[PDB]
Amino acid sequence: SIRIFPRIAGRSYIIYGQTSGIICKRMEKSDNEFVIYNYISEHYDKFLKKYVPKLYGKNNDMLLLEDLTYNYNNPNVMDVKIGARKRKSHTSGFFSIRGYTNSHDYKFDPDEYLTSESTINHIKNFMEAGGENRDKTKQVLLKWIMKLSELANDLFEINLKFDGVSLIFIYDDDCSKCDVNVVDFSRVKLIDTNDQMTISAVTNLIKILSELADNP
Ligand SMILES: O=P(O)(O)O[C@H]1[C@H](OP(=O)(O)O)[C@@H](OP(=O)(O)O)[C@H](O)[C@@H](O)[C@@H]1OP(=O)(O)O
Ligand SMILES: Nc1ncnc2c1ncn2[C@@H]1O[C@H](COP(=O)(O)OP(=O)(O)O)[C@@H](O)[C@H]1O
Ligand SMILES: [Mg+2]
Ligand SMILES: [Mg+2]
Repeated sequence: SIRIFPRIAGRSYIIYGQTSGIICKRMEKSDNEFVIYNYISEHYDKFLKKYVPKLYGKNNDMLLLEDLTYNYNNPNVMDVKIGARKRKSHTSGFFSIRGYTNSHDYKFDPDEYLTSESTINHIKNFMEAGGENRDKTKQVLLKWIMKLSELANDLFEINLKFDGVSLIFIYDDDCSKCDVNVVDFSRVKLIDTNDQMTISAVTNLIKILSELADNP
């Protein structure tokens, strides 16, 4: 009666909660992810409310988090790592696509270093389940750009190093609903300045999505 959550990337044990709208993520290595949710909650509460799934509680080593997929009939999900990797450089220069819904169909490989063209093509791949209605897909891109724009603006005033953090892009097959949020705070660190490397990941994504929203 344990139901494994269909992650798109990561190595962490994630299960469905025993009740609706909750997933349980195991803190495998340390409780640093909980320490960081609590720090952001006390120092950057606005950031937490706008950009981050709700943390409802802790049970031993499990975080009870808002299921970002819960309100969707046919969610498509993409995990894009915008914070630094442990040692390796990013597969797309400023960020790494770690996975998306149906990526096996397009021979996506998270180990593969990509050109600009292949990066753009993988984001186009992720958008294909959104069907042939250009106005509807454009509105999904424009809503993502609206929220990433405000995130990149707000990041200038946040003194955290967002190591390992991902953007979770979600849209419904019908293109009636979409969202992007920040997840995975296990390696976030306190620092004296803002994280310019993470801000460049977001502004590069805003550039790519803008080209897609505008193409003829
Ligand atoms: O740092 P990166 O991008 O190398 O990602 C590495 C992850 O670190 P983070 O998710 O914190 O960045 C590791 O997670 P944690 O020990 O933190 O669970 C994960 O287990 C590795 O498989 C992954 O290596 P890769 O995907 O490159 O084979
Ligand atoms: N709150 C959430 N709601 C829905 N899916 C989530 C949520 N948090 C994580 N995920 C899913 O789990 C995957 C891994 O999440 P993440 O927190 O990055 O774990 P890890 O620390 O193991 O990398 C994401 O790619 C996404 O598919
Ligand atoms: Mg992660
Ligand atoms: Mg992690």
